Amino acid sequence: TVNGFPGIENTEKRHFEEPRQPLLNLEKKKTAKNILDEQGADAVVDYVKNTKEVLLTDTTLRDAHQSLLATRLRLQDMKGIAQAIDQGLPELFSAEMWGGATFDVAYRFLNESPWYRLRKLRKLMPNTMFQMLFRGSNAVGYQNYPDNVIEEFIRVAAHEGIDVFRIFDSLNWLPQMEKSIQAVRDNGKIAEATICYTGDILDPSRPKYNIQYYKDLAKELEATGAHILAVKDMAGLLKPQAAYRLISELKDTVDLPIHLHTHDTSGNGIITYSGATQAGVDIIDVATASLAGGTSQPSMQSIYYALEHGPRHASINVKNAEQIDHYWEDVRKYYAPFEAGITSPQTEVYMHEMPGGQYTNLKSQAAAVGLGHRFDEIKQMYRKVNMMFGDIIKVTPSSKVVGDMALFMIQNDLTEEDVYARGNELNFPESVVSFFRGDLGQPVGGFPEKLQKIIVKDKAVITDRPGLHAEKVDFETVKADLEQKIGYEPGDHEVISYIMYPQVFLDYQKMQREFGAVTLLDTPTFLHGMRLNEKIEVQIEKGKTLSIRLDEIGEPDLAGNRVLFFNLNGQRREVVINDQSVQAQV
Amino acid sequence: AEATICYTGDILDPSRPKYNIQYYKDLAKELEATGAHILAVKDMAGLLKPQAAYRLISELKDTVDLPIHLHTHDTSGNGIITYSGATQAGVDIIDVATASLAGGTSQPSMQSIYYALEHGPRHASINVKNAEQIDHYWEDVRKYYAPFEAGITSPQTEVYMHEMPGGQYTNLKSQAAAVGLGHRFDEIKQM
Amino acid sequence: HMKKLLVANRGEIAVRVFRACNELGLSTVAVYAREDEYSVHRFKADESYLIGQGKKPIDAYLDIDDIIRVALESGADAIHPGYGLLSENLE
Ligand SMILES: *C(=O)CCCC[C@@H]1SC[C@@H]2NC(=O)N[C@@H]21
Ligand SMILES: [Mg+2]
Ligand SMILES: [Mn+2]
Ligand SMILES: [Mn+2]
Repeated sequence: TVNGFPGIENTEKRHFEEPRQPLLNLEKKKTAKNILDEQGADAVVDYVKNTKEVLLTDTTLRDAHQSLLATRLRLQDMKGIAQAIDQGLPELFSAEMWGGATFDVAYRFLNESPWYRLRKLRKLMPNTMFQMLFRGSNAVGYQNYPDNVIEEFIRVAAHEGIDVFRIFDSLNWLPQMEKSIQAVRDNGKIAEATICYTGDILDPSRPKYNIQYYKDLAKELEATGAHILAVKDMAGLLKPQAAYRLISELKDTVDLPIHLHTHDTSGNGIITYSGATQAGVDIIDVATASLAGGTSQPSMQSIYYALEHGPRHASINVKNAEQIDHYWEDVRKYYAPFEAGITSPQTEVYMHEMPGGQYTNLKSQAAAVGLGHRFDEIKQMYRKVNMMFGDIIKVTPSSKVVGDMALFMIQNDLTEEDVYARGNELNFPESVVSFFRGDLGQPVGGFPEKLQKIIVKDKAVITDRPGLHAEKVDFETVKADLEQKIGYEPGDHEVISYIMYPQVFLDYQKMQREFGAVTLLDTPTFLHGMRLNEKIEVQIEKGKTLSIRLDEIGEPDLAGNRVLFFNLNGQRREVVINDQSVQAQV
Repeated sequence: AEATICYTGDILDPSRPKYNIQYYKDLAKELEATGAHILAVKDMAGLLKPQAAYRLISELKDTVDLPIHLHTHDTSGNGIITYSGATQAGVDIIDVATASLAGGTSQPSMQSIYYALEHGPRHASINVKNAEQIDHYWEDVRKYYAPFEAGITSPQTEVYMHEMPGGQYTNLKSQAAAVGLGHRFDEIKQM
Repeated sequence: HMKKLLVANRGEIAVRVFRACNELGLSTVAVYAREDEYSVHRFKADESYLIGQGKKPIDAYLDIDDIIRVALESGADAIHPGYGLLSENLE
């Protein structure tokens, strides 16, 4: 109330009506989650293969709000509709609700445990399969981790309710994927081996990523025993004819069901999905209509009517989906400070190949610096830096390397031959040297050998798997150190979160000891505090509701402290809070 | 002269038999009876589904020999696939907008319909590199018209439910909030 | 054996039965009308639930079916009526 939410500009708290609850026509059906629980992963794969209709995966809970709302969507708005999604849409193959930037961002900004969100959603969605985005050898963090950490995370995530693991590598490298695939198979869940699509397969001018490359990569992915082959189109680069040809050549190569995930950045997501559907794709990644379009996924309501009378229909209840979209439209208005720019079909993504989350994150990062007025120059430098690096796959975290490298290039007025000439003395950013040293793996075709020695001058490079060279982590001593740090015995999930995000988890624990469970608050109250003469009700437990009324905000004293006159549970309680704007000791 | 058929209902849905395929065929015959040069098909509310788009254009292509001009909106988020369905059926001209002023209640993008039809049986006759350079101007000019922006726009398949054209959607919602019915605008759309 | 008790009353007598139940090692459930949201007895129990939504508050405290529904959904094993409202109610 007095200092505002950090990172956004302090508004007043707008009056928001209650979001519209859906009027659902329930239909009891057997889902893929039931088949996995009773008969295992192979029967789920056979059920997917025996479905003539194209299956839908809901990316509303992870990817739609990662692309549009800067992954700031909270568990309160999720749990307001999780039961309605689980019951009204049993036709969904899975719901992607975890992984990616969600794990870090929830702890860092939302001050809620992603494990807690997973537990609440699993209790609220018993018949819907849960899908996570697994980033290969670096499961949710950016730095590389040992193999025991990866299998421990896979075991704990599978135990807590994650059923489908979309496992991908930043550079499409099999040694950084097959261990995670084996661990997911051993835990009794479904492994989704994923190819990151880049470039154009129908463009002869770029033969580095042609159809034979994807064919052999799919062959080696099928050789690892993964249940479902996935094709991640990170930047919406898959053109519809290219989609049809790629899905056909992947369908006549491997026997695995094909999962397609694309973005609507160029505005061609719906037609790309339909072209893959004609070629025989099995599951496509869609979002709800109110969180679709732009950098996000195509709408599931739109993709129903796009294939309504074709050879293959979409398996979804479109009336229930349209009813749930009313709630999603209502709760999108809470996240107005986190809204991105004005949406439009951006076909320039075919040039620079920036992922949408990488696009908006780099735009904010370049807007922090005064250089951000030439964002077109930044995008051109991104394209030319990607070409100079050897046309690498630009996804998290390799897209961050390209973005930082190009921003360093036009930040100090560098050029390709210029950075070749002066690269002996230049101090490159940490992402570029860590990429060229091999910490993100080995790219296809290798590094540019002259540029590699120019980028990293004295530090040792590695050509093998970074997980082989990772320092050994023992869970008992880490658990004891964490118990010393947080003051209580931690769970396996708490230790696992401490390993990958040490400072982030500790700062989350400090925020938990200072402010408590702020995830139970509603989003306008979470973001804008409390208004004068406002009444809110906070349900902290089943049967325990906190009645909080803000009666009067006092004037700041000479020490900068303000006294807020709250009415907690009928009784007056004066809370002293320091105003950061008011200078102290005056 | 561009004689125009306004499209309503759903030709592929038998529960609405008034505006079936034969009605549009007879109307196209009547319009070709006049000296009209090009037959125009107006989809003011974006109601033409892509499967219906392929069916309607093909049944009009063998009925009359006039060129078919298709105009539609992507309020439902299906404008591009509708144009691609009509391109396979043999449509001649389609109505597109620049990318910075496309999407929502507007027309599907000119720049995105090129890449959708790229490496297909029929390409889109346009210079997409020149169109992308022009779209930078319209992106900058649209910032001048911030007070007239509709707001946060998403694909809306409820336009299949109420069949409100996009011009009527922005206008009628303005009057409902003006009189005091903006909070019950959903019930206005239901009725 | 009883583990949880609901009080179908308000005010002083509800707090008295809550204190007796806490001395006897029992969980306590409170019920309150919307107009009694600032009553002490709501916050003196382990669980509190709104009853008689939309009715007059005295009629809310005389709602047999809502009180029984709250006691059943809260896991309460017994109901203490206190005095006045439904203590002598046969139904
Ligand atoms: C309101 O209806 C609560 C009951 C208050 C009156 C009843 S009538 C019998 C009890 N004796 C008394 O003084 N008050 C109780
Ligand atoms: Mg299938
Ligand atoms: Mn994505
Ligand atoms: Mn029009």
